[PDB]
Amino acid sequence: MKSDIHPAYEETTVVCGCGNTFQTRSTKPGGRIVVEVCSQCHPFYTGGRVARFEKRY
Amino acid sequence: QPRLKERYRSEIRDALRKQFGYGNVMQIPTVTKVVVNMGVGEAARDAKLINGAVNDLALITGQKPEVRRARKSIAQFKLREGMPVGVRVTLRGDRMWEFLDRLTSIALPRIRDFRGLSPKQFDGVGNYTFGLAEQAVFHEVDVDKIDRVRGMDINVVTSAATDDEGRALLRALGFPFK
Amino acid sequence: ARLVGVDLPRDKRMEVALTYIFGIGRTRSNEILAATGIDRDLRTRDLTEEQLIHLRDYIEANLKVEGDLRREVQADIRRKIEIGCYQGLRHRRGMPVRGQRTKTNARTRKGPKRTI
Amino acid sequence: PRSLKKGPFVDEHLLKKVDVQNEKNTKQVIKTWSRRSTIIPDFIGHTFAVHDGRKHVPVFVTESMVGHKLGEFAPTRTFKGHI
RNA sequence: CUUCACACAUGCUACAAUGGCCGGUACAAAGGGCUGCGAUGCCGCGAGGUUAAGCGAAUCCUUAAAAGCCGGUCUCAGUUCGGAUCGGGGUCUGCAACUCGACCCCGUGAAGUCGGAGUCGCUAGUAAUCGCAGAUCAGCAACGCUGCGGUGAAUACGUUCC
Ligand SMILES: [Mg+2]
Ligand SMILES: [Mg+2]
Ligand SMILES: [Mg+2]
Ligand SMILES: [Mg+2]
Ligand SMILES: [Mg+2]
Ligand SMILES: [Mg+2]
Ligand SMILES: [Mg+2]
Ligand SMILES: [Mg+2]
Ligand SMILES: [Zn+2]
Repeated sequence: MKSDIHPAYEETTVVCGCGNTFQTRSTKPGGRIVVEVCSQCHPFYTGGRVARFEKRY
Repeated sequence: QPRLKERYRSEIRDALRKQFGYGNVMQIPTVTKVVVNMGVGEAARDAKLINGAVNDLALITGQKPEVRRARKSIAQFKLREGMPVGVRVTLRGDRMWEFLDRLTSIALPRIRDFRGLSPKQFDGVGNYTFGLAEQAVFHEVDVDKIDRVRGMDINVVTSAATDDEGRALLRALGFPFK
Repeated sequence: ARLVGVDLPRDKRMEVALTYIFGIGRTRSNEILAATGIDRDLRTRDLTEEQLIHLRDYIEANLKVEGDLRREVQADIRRKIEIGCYQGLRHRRGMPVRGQRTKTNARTRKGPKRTI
Repeated sequence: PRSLKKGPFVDEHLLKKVDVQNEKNTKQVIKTWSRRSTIIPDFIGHTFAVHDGRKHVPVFVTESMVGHKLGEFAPTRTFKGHI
């Protein structure tokens, strides 16, 4: 059954806006998946009432 | 040759002999399968999951899924036996390592207002399970050519014997915890 | 085009299209399109990927949008309830807080007519 | 008095009831009729007995009520419902 | 006296394209002002802050009238319609704005797609729409009331019927 029922899964290059890029295998036609946020240019991957009375006065 | 698999047996494989004191190299944990399913409960009505819940998991994971049928009838859920209620795909081998790279690198920080994943979601043996929002995050499906939005949940099954033995393995692969 | 997690609607002018972000209305969207040089009368289908980087960071350095704004609105409501102020008792019952008239109106804090 | 040009407003007879008890470190209950006095960061730890019309409700300023007026914590009206 | 499971009454703003918003540009009348009216100048995104010219007023201030006109954009959508509710930060008057003030800025963006039985006003500078001023007044819950002008209709066969 591992013949002509599964979709196209060929090699693919992914670039990011930061400049990081790598090469995996995906289903996107043309091998041109382009992201705008990745595992290095995202946050969390890289980092009272009394004090407001004093700021008023 | 996928990059997450070769990075596994280059320094992740060796580092677990230091964090845990194994006496044999066959004891070192390893992720064996990643199981993804939708679980479309709104298919007991309207009979539309072939167009919508199969054409998207084929694009996300690479291979066509299996339609799962209901085991027993429930009157409160408007359900029969042998009724299509779930859609599951299993990822093995080298397509597992490419999905775990493509999930953690470019997919998982596209969750709207993402802040991490919780490290208390182990079943007791070392098998993690989280869930996602909708037919967003994965780029392989597009937002324009789809029906109603639907989410999924993803199992990660390791050979680890206990919880933190699987927590140290998925921290090294690139799951963000907190 | 995704900007902060909001997925702007195509064929809509950038003066108004940024107001679909929870946190930006008409006057703040006039200064997003001032500090980044993007003109007001531009459709969002012609939005350049080089342009979209310039306004995915002016917002994250100077504004407050989805998630960490909506968790400030519901937390300031949360502050008033357990300290037991007058507006906190007034939030727990669904009655208007800013000294409004409750004899013949306030059909917004309440539902439609119950008709005893 | 509500403007950031003349400071906050506390009644002067209430300051000299808490300035005379901040120096010798006691937490006696202050019976007061001054609903209108703004809570300030010298009431932290104190308690008050604010008049609402008929009785004196005890209010304990903890830390997170330091901007509000003192009469917001003593409701002047009673309503349990129409039925 | 301002409460709120509800009910009636008088209004106001809307449900949009004979419209909304942005830029430019014409035209009033009648009033008010020394415990006041604040021109000009500077400061503030704005409410306003400060300086102070002139004036018991056909002199000075109030004073920018708004619809209208010209051009640009939006293209029938719960919307660039609507502005309720709520979160934050402010100005002002006043001993004092929590119960319980008005105004401003930012964010939020509810119902409502012209309304059942029934029912109301109006015959000409009228109705319909648009502003401005006064009285009470420290301020104001002024959308009310008493006035003022701008633009400006449609019909009346007829007394059968209420
Ligand atoms: Mg009365
Ligand atoms: Mg509007
Ligand atoms: Mg100026
Ligand atoms: Mg025009
Ligand atoms: Mg509706
Ligand atoms: Mg319409
Ligand atoms: Mg007549
Ligand atoms: Mg007045
Ligand atoms: Zn990047």
